[PDB]
Amino acid sequence: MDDIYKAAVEQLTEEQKNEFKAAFDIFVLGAEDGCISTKELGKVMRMLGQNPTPEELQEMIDEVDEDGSGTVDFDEFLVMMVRCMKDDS
Ligand SMILES: [Ca+2]
Repeated sequence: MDDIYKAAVEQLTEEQKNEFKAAFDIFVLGAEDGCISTKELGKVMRMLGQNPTPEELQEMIDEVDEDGSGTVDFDEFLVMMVRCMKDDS
């Protein structure tokens, strides 16, 4: 975990986390603690306007997950987005 991605999540604009913060609450609307589970991620992205595959959902998530929790919180949830936004070198 270098200091490159950490800045990628902060570089986001205030309007980016403002609108996404709303949808995020839509996936946790069913969760028990208030987080977006990877199981619904597919439906979460399908309506968000994305087209993630079934093997990429958990894969990418389990890859960006650092607290070894399994659910995608605003912390890992954002890193998973900036990832598909900026990949490769
Ligand atoms: Ca996690």
